[PDB]
Amino acid sequence: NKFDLPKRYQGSTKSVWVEYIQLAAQYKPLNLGQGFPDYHAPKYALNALAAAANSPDPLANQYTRGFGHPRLVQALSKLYSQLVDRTINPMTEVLVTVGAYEALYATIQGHVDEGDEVIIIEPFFDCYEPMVKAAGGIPRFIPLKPNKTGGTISSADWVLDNNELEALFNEKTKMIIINTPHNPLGKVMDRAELEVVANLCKKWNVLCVSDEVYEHMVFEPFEHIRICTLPGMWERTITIGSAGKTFSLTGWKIGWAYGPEALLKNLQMVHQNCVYTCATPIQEAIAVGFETELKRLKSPECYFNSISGELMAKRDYMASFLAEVGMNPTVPQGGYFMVADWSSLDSKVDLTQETDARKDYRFTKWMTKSVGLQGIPPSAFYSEPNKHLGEDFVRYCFFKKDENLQKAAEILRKWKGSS
Amino acid sequence: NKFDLPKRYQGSTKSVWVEYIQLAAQYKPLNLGQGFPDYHAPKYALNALAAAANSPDPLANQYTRGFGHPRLVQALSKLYSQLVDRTINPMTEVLVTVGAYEALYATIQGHVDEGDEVIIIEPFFDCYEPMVKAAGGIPRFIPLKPNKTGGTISSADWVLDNNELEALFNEKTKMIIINTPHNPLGKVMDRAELEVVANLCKKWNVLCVSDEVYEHMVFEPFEHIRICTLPGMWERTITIGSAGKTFSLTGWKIGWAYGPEALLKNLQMVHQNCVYTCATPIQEAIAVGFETELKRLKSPECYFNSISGELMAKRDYMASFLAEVGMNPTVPQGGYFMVADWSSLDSKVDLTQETDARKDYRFTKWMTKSVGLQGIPPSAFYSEPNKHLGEDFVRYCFFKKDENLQKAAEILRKWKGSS
Ligand SMILES: Cc1ncc(COP(=O)(O)O)c(CN[C@@H](CS)C(=O)O)c1O
Repeated sequence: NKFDLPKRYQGSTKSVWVEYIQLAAQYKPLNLGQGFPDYHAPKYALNALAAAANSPDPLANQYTRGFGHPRLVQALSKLYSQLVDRTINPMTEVLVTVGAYEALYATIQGHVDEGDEVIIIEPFFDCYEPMVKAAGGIPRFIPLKPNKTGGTISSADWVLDNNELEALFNEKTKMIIINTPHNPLGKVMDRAELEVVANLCKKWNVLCVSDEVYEHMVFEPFEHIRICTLPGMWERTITIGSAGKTFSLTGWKIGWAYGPEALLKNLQMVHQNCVYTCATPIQEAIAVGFETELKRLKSPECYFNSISGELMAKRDYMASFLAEVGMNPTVPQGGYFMVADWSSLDSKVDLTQETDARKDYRFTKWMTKSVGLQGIPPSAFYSEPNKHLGEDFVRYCFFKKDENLQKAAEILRKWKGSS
Repeated sequence: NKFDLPKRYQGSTKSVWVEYIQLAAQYKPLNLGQGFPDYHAPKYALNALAAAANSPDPLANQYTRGFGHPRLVQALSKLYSQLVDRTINPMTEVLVTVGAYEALYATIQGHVDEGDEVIIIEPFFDCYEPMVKAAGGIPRFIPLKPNKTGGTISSADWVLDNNELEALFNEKTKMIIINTPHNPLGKVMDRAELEVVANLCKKWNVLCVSDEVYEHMVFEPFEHIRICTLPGMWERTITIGSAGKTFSLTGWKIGWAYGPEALLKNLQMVHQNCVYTCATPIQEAIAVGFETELKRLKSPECYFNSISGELMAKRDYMASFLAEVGMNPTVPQGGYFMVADWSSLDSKVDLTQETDARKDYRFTKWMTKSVGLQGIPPSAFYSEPNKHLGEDFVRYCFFKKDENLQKAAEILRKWKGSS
């Protein structure tokens, strides 16, 4: 008891991640659970890391500026200044962090004090709730729910109850966390939903935290819209991005938070006495990535532009083979995850020997063991009392080699064909 | 007022690093301030990061294991198992972190709760105090004090009051943090000194956090001795290392904590909801760097063995010109920093145009701007009540090319002028 966790980690769980990493190592299924590319990222980013390691400058591999590598943050402000259509100060309005993860951490620790209520949308990215709780905050959850059922559906169909949302704000609301494009639904919030959240933030003096890591992977004909761009919102928005999702190099763990300096000062105090600085040769390589892209921004071969169409064909392909097998897929407006409703297969599969509390866990582990195809359970992304809303579903990642996609389609075809 | 620093970050100011790194960026001095080499680190490690970037393995640049890169944790287990003369589980008893900075953070946040007292030896590495306060703990300081006044002196002369150490230990004491080799002094703790701490931790059931980043930098004839290897000490010690210091790649920001699984589980939990995981290619490169050195642990060519000999000459050179000039240098037993009392020279400097409240701050600023040589003020390593003890000193880094140690002697020699 003496050396037990401090109180502020009451509800403290292992991530669903570990146990599925262990299951995939044991049975070696066709793995649709990892939210990263089967195959290699754009070379030029990669080449830049090799160049920074090989650099003739002795300081390329020594400590860099704590709030962001200079060359890094100059490029960030260039890219974002054009997209948010104001000039972002690279030195005071941009903070570089150990992924979008540590950006989320600096923000939540910097702006959530004991008892502040933070509004979270379900299904949530996994870190959201434990970070709120560790900061002494109180989570307030509200789920996105399909406004239809059967085949045949879009991530725009998953919506909040507007009245519910409204009643969740009061003079105790410190913060709201919105994630768009949404993990794992793929829902890209349209102007009116953003407008809804914006109008509630202004009323209630709430800080909006905008997790825009999949900013660049919105599918035609949908469009990504930043909430820090809406009226009066700049002053009350921290927007978060990630190099790992921007350049498909998730093992690089560099991200950023941008916003007014008044909001960012809070992150800085947390950051300097948490990690202090980030890796120089990686930030250097990302700065050269951004510089390569900044030269050809309007151009189709810009990775920010190209990546949508690269994914879309796999998006469409997966939605097809999952519908073929008897699921109803939610077609994502953006990103690379797909949520599919498998419940009409529940009479065709034997979950008897599966011991998890939740049926999506049973189903997704049975599928690994029985036919060698791994997905992830969406109920791991809900607050205990709402877990029932994710049990009919499964999460698959389609950022995969065309041949591995085709193998998943026939593992499923041949499972159905007999049964 | 809504968006003020939360209570636990109340009275938070920018660190000396955010301030002096920005100072160094401004006036372009000879930088003997923050610790890093101004010349290349081992070529085998730099080559290993280039290879990891260029790897045909498409997992090389994607997420790795959250508690540490499998290949890395194994190498760290192989080495420290030899060094602690026991079998360290790479899986449960090692955590890779973002520098020793996060290893200290995940330790403090994982083991300090509201009202828990922590013993911090002055002058302390400046992160320790604000981290205990962010975790809700009460720091209790004790100064090390030189026992002779000429000269020149050794860092072994800087000693603790044994009665006044004992006094600090009570039922509320959760944690004591020792740093050996010591920053800023270079003090390596002998067996009596570590036994003195060890016995008191065993008597009051306290947790010893051993920050040993400079473990490979002990000069002859002194020796690095690990506190966890003392009797009954393993079950109550977390030992921290850093690849920035082991390999002289400070811009890599990779460190570790090893200790019993019971005490490490707390850390894993903090790491998990902070950054989640660390850079894959960097950890891969550090793993190969250990695999190289493991093959030759007793070779003069081994960097763990070569680096002392390399720094000792630089340390003797620096101690020589600092003394020569009028300063009273403390000659360090390990590491690459040197404290010198510069107060014999306050008639020979003009601090009247510096804004800082502490004299060593004014001193080190004036030197940077006026003569082009940067050091670091030691009062930044003292608790407020005892900052008067660091005012007369200056900390330099002798981890440089001879030509820049000469450039620095030449700056002091001419600045010594005739007045
Ligand atoms: C005693 C001690 N403990 C932990 C660290 C941090 O290591 P990282 O791996 O870089 O995070 C350092 C790094 N020293 C720099 C501060 S940035 C200096 O004082 O010159 C240290 O001296």
